[PDB]
Amino acid sequence: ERIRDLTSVQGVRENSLIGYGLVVGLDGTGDQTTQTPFTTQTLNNMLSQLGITVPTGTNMQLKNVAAVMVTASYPPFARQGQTIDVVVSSMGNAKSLRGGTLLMTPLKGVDSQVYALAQGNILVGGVNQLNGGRITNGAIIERELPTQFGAGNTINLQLNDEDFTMAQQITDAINRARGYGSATALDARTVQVRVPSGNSSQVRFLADIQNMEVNVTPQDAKVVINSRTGSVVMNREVTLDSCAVAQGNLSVTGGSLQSVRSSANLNSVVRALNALGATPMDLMSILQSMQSAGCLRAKLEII
Amino acid sequence: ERIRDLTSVQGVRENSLIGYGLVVGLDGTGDQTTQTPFTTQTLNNMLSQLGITVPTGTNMQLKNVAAVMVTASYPPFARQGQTIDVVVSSMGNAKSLRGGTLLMTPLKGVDSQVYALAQGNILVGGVNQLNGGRITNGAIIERELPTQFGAGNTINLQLNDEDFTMAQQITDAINRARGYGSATALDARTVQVRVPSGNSSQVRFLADIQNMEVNVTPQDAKVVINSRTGSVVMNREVTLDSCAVAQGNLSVTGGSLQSVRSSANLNSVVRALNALGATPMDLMSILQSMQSAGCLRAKLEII
Amino acid sequence: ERIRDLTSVQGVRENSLIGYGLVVGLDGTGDQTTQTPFTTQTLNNMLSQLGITVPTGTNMQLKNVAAVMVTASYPPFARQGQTIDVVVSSMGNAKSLRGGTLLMTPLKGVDSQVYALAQGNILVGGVNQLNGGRITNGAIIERELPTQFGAGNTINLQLNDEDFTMAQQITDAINRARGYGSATALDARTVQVRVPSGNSSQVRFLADIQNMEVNVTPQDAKVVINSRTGSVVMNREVTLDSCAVAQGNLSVTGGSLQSVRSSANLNSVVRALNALGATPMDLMSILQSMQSAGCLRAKLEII
Amino acid sequence: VMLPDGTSAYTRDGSFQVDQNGQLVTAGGFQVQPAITIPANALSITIGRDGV
Amino acid sequence: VMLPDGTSAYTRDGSFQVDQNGQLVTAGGFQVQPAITIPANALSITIGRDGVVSVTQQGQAAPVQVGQLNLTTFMNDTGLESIGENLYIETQSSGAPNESTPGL
Amino acid sequence: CAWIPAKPLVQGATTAQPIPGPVPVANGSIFQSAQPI
Repeated sequence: ERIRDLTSVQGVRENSLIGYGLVVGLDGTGDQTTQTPFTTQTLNNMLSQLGITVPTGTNMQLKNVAAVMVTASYPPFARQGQTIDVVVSSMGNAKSLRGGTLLMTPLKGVDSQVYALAQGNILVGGVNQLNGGRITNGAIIERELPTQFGAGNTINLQLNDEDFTMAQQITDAINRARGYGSATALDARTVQVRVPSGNSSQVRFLADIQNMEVNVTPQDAKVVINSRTGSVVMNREVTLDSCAVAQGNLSVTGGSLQSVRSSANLNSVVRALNALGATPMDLMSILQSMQSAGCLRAKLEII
Repeated sequence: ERIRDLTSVQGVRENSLIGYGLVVGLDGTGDQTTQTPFTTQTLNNMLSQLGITVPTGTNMQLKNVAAVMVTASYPPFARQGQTIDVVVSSMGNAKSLRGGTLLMTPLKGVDSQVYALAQGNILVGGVNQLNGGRITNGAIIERELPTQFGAGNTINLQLNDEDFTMAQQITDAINRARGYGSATALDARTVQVRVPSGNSSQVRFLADIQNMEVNVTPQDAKVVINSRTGSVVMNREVTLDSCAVAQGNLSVTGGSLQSVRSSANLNSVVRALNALGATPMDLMSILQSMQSAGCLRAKLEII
Repeated sequence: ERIRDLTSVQGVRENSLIGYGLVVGLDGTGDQTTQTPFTTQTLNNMLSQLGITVPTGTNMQLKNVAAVMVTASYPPFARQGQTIDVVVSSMGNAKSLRGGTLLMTPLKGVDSQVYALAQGNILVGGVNQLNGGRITNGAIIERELPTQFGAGNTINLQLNDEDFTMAQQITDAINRARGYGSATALDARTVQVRVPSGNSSQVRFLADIQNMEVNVTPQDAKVVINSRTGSVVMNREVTLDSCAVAQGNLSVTGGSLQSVRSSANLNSVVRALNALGATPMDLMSILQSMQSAGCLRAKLEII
Repeated sequence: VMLPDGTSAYTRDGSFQVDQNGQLVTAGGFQVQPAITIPANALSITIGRDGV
Repeated sequence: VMLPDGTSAYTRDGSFQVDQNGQLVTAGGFQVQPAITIPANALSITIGRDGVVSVTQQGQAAPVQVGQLNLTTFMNDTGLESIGENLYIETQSSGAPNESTPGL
Repeated sequence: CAWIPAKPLVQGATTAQPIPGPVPVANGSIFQSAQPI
């Protein structure tokens, strides 16, 4: 299952669909509709379409209706009649969407064409979000996308993470179980494979390819710091050099300057960094300072 | 039962029907009708149709009537006279729909044509939703849709989830119990089967096909995180690499940087992640940071 | 009794009838009639018809009269003189319909023609609904519908739920006890049977057909979630795959990530899901997340 | 005078005003049954000795 | 009115104020069901005889309403439990609090 | 003197017909961008 988990097929991709709708059946937790004119305007549009023309000059003050935006993913090779999941998010001053029902909503693409029609019952968790829900199989595909799959004798596998070693390894793995010249790497992120002419032939070839297992090679040393959530993650290839670290309210347990032992593997790094007795908030600053000095032999990314 | 649970037949699909109606018989828990003019307007329309013309200039302040939207699904091969379930959702400032009765409601399609007529008694749970109910067999089909089923010698089975391996597996399964060239995969999501010319012949063929069992192949490794409900779900094909994790108020039980053991199967992953002693809210951030670093060898989806 | 409980006969269907009436004899629990002008207007109409012309300019403030809507079902092959049950629902600001009597009410069809005449005593339960009641044999059929039953040699049995396997099974069952070519399936929802020419002959044939028993075949795996009532129902064909589940305030009983054992039958699924110790409100989110991930091998419907 | 709930009250305050649909109402907005609708093109309103 | 615990209390003190997110609240800040949101464009707020809350705005000859102020009626007003902070709760006596629009 | 032919100030055409757009490529994407400037 390595090749499918590492790469993606060229032309097999997911698009994004968006639309506007109304959610009805709320228990008095909808829009105020005095500060969100589009809710009442679109309700009047729906009624006018259905055969009820409400007078232009009138005051409608609803409480069970909310104006929402619906987002979905158009899956690869989607055919009309299939169903997809949608996400429903409130748009103006609505308290909750607990037990609402999404009315008929056309999901447009980037090209402003309807690719799906959405309508269903929203499932809201019930510290849980109240203005956001999900409808499983809530939208039906109405339009299909032409594709070039099955045409030509080349298929590109696109690596999720760029690596010359991994690209070469996938090339050598495809060229071991599937013939001599069945794959050629084009760059650090693309492996071009030669496929038989046809549609089912390429499907069979890619089915074979996808479940093959490749031995993942060492992949860069990096320390990911998320300051907004206060988390630090170090992969296996992170090392350290011997150097001294000082920080506020931290001391040898006896001065404030603690020596960090050079470290070869990740267990040594973890032990050396835990010897400092540093909170992760302090550990982030320690890692940044060590990266500046040169003790930390890894790529420090702040996400 | 695998093929029916995995695929859908081309042309065998469900449509969405919508309509507007009134719910009567509520115990003073209907619309205020002073802030929802369409309720009184449509009640006057109904009376005028029935033979009662209420004066244009008058004040009607009802309490047992609510204006509702009715939604239903038009089932495949629906014939006139059959019954379907409908969902009734209040539209404006109604307290409840406890024991109301849905009056005659025409359910329109996307093409604004009446496909069903809805009327019945609403069943409301009774923390339960009060403005939303369901009527079983509450609508009768009045229009039928022409279809191309039974015409031609090709039928497409559309996989619910795109997979070249699964498409090839279904193709090989249909071509084992039903002849040599009875199925051909067209893409990652479509399997074209050759069916005899006729209507009952295709029904028999698809009845045979649908209950066949296919051996499901490994299907991608993915971690689904629902932040709105605070849930994390990992399938069997999720693995881990050895790396260090630090987060606020979490420590080895002795520093704050805990080593996560490489993990091959899902039990190892669960044990390694439970060794951190992390709340799911913290676990979501841990998983996101590990995906950024590269320890988590899976596809992280946020739903 | 399987065929009658699974299918319906073509042309044997129920229509919906609606009408407006007045309910009298209430113990001061009728309309205010100052906010519902149609009650007094229709009472004056009734008096004018009966021979009493109340002056146009006058104030009538009734308390024992309520304006109601009456709904009924027109049964198949209904003949004039037969009686049907009706449902009486209040229409404006009436407190109760406890011991009221429904005056002569013409029940119109969709074509605005009188098909029944309704008049009787309302039975109200007495947390019970007060503005809604039912009258058994409260309406008498006055019009009959022409039908094509007994004409032609084809009769369509329409399956309640679409299934190619079930359609084929009914076709084979009818063709086992009633001759070689007595039934042909037309689609996933229709079985066409060949009947003798005549009226009583078709009645006899359908009497034979209806009580036949068919062996119901596995029917799709689906999990029904009703968030408005907070209920989850899983049928027998629901399975699970091994995967890890995390949710708020749920832990192994010891981390927060609990492994759910792969499950083949429904008992295994129930045991695995009860091992999580999840409230149904949490179980709904768990099931949705597992459907997103891929552990849940069933069709998740939100009703 | 007709109250909003529909019951009739009685007043000796004779200060009446025309509402937005014609009609003579009390200063509090309560209508003065027996009702009196005043047309738009009115040049003068005359209330006589015999209530006309 | 709605207590912070989530249970409803009943008061007769008629002093209300609009808080920073509209919402008519009591002087202690407790929200006054059935929720009344006042827009910022309001020039004058009028609470009617029947509890109708109408709001006038600029460039709109017709006053924009906001909601209904419903009163709770008990069958033994002597029986409510006095919580303290100008609030009464339904005891075993004065049960079944009957909501009603004012005037009827 | 007002009948003398004269050349207006804004010469040329005072309208432009929208040009039909390129045919989308068969790459499996909904977003299709014309020749970018």
